[PDB]
Amino acid sequence: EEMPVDRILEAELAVEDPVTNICQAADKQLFTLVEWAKRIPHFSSLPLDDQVILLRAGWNELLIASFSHRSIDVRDGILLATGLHVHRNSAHSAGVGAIFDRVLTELVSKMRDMRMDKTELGCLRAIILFNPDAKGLSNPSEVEVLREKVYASLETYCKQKYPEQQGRFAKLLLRLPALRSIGLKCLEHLFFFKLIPIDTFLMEMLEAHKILHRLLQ
Amino acid sequence: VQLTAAQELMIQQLVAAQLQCNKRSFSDQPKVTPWPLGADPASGSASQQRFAHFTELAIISVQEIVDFAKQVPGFLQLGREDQIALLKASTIEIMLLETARRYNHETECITFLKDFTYSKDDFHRAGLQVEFINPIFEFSRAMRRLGLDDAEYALLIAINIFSADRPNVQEPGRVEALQQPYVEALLSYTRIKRPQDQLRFPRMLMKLVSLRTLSSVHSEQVFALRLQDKKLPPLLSEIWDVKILHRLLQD
Ligand SMILES: COc1ncc(F)c(N2Cc3cn(-c4cccc(S(C)(=O)=O)c4)nc3[C@H]2C(C)C)n1
Repeated sequence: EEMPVDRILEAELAVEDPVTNICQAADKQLFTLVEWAKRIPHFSSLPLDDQVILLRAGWNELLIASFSHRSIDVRDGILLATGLHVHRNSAHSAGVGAIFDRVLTELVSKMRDMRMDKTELGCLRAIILFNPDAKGLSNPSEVEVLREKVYASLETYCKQKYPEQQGRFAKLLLRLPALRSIGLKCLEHLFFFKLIPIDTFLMEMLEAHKILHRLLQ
Repeated sequence: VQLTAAQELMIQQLVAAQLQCNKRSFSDQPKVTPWPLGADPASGSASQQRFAHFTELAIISVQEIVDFAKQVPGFLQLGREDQIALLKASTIEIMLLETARRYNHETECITFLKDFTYSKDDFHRAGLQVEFINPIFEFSRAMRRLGLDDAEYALLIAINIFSADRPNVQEPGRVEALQQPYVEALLSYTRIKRPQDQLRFPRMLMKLVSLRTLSSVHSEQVFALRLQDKKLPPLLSEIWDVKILHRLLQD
């Protein structure tokens, strides 16, 4: 494959008060996320301004996807990269309970019940990353083509590792709309935190970009 | 690999359901406040008219959409509050699919009902903002590029309706269960229609993702309407948070 799922799996493995703790874990992971993106096939071949754009457009859904999968074996909560847990009760006391439940229902639970493996996650995240609809892109077709290769690698993987599950490929993709809506709603909360104990890279990501550029060079 | 008889017939049912619904919506063409012609009078009332016109078109869409859902196998076998939760969330999305379906790349125009043709700028004259109008036409273009036929559209619309992650859905397990045969059918149909083009299916599913964003952009449009004191009719206010819908189902 020109988008080999092995290389994508390598990239996921190569990276191993509620509201504050979430922002703090988010800042931490933004650093990691750049190293993750660099190890996805062809990402770094793209123009540098396009690499920036794609990460700016994707980071939020990308971090949510990964902390969701990371939380598969947790009960009624999520596991942050800081190592700290967040449980329903906290989330609700903090006025963040509605979106919290949606994450558990639409992602964590679904991932668990499917046994969504680490390759399949990787492919979904690479699909999210390579978003031709991100604004400002020099060559959007270039990015659409990369996205499409992930479609193809992924489906093949699914037919080969899970042949008895004919609906598996689609089951994975149909997580993406729910993710998008959930992501929009999380962005909202992050914007509110900003209008009221916040860190430096995260801050950069919420403004309308020097740390990001540095980091990719 | 192969298309079951039950599947063939369901797709037929869906395509039928659509066309029937468009012929009913054409009945309502002289019903609609005419689009003002000639130079606008000083009173300002040609704005108000354009906006009333567009709005009456949407209403007809909502009606068309409800009539369509009712004909989708399974939809009526759901609880009435779920029917509503589903049609509320998905109306704007389906509205946007239909819009794209009625787009013409050569005139860069959109045709509503039989022969009401509107450009980007007509959309602006009718009170919608560029932050909304542009995405609508970017979406139309992307959709045109895909070349969907009437069956692919009908299926994708049904799949859209049976999204279990909508707000206030009380029986989500049932909704995914309903959705799943429609996804299965679309897989088969597309794979028989165009076997050389294996990417058609996921490309299509990814439009469901796009529509979530556009829904959002449409909330931004509602924001700006209230900021400009443009007031939507009851049915649209009901459906976009700004009784009836229940009645439309009950008929
Ligand atoms: C922000 O929400 C909003 N506010 C005011 C509007 F006038 C509006 N319209 C006016 C309209 C007509 N339709 C519409 C769509 C398919 C088919 C038809 S039909 C039945 O006349 O062919 C109308 N959809 C809309 C929506 C929008 C997506 C352009 N939307």
